[PDB]
Amino acid sequence: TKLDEQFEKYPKFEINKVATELNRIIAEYRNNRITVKFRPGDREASEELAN
Amino acid sequence: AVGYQLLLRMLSDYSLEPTPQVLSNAQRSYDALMTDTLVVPSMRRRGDFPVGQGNKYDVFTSDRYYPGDLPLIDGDI
Repeated sequence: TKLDEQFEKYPKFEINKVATELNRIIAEYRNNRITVKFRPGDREASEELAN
Repeated sequence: AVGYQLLLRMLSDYSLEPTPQVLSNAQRSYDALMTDTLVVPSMRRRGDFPVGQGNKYDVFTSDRYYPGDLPLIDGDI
């Protein structure tokens, strides 16, 4: 506001409290990473192909 | 208002007394005059009051605390 011929601004304090669960989920993923795995079939040489 | 106040001041010169209606009219005129010259100073902040991170004191405004004085360009206090 003008506030006696000036432009003092409103105080805007930020207390971030929503990132805790996001950090927990990210740590949960990074503790157990997953990747692609190929499973063999019912053939004579599917095991070597999968390996 | 000025005339009524001046009359109230000079009534005692001629050894007179003011009737209540004159007093009421003078009071009303004085209130009307005093209405037109209001101030309402609208006090400012403290001076060490923190300025929140929401105001972006890193890039938008260089200072991180409330000034407490009129900023300028060259007078610089």
